[PDB]
Amino acid sequence: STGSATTTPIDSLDDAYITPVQIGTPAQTLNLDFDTGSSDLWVFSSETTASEVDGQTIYTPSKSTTAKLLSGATWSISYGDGSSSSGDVYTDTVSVGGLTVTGQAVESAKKVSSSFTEDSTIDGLLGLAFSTLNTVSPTQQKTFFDNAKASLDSPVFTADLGYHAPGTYNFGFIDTTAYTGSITYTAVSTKQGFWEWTSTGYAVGSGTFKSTSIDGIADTGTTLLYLPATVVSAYWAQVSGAKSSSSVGGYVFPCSATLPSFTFGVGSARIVIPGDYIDFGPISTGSSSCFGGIQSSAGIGINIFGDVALKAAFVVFNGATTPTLGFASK
Repeated sequence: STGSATTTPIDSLDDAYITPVQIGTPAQTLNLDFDTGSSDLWVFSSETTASEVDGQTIYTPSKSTTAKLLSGATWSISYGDGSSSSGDVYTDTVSVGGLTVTGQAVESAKKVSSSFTEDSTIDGLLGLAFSTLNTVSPTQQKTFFDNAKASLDSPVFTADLGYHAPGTYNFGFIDTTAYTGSITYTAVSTKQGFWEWTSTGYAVGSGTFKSTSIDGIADTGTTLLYLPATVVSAYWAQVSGAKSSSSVGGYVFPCSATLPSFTFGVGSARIVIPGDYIDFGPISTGSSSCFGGIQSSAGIGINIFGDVALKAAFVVFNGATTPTLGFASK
């Protein structure tokens, strides 16, 4: 089997991408944030505290003839940005782009943190990291990809995120028309539960490539590119007037600037992020200070190849017995 679904930016900045997902019988379609940095499929629901729902579409398990309470199971998650959610668990039929999993754990939110409530466009998350990170207790549950893997034509999914435009998530096949050149594959460590890999270095604009190992994670659920402070300083030094602002929370730059590209290495291959992809717009409406899309990871504990980096590539998440990642230009 295969599946193919379009993923759409939630706003004009590509802050996140939503993909429609059919849950239950008859189908209830919710727009979920596919997140290769986490491993829970959780949704706003008829069980979510009413004051914490503000425009999201909800899953109502009582209206699904295939829903079954997973007795005794609870979940609770906290994300790198400080947001969180928790609740109970149903199993139900879940389909993405024509690919159907029966008995998928659908984690129904009883509580969500304010950042979720305040974003009416995201109805939940669909985690695509390794199932060892799934938070369901006392019986950990499998991700949608883990449940589908054995049925897929090939045990892979691909992320093809658009710049200011829709893109595609495919399951079970590699669309050879979706990229240019070849796909360069690179080793993955699953020891932390992430799609963790080592970039071979970077360049700023037309500058020389610096060969240096940068361990980080491929994370579709993170908006920006978070890298070591040395690398980030080297980038923003090429933008007149750019500076790190403690009060804003990162590097800002004059909105009148033209940003240089940023290149990252994948083995001997190179992925070029155009400068425009690094512009996240005014820090507040009407400001001439703009927020940068490359930020320091120093306060995180891990480097994160988020959407800013991934949208410059066609990315293969290869879930074979020994997982690997592939990157191609497009």
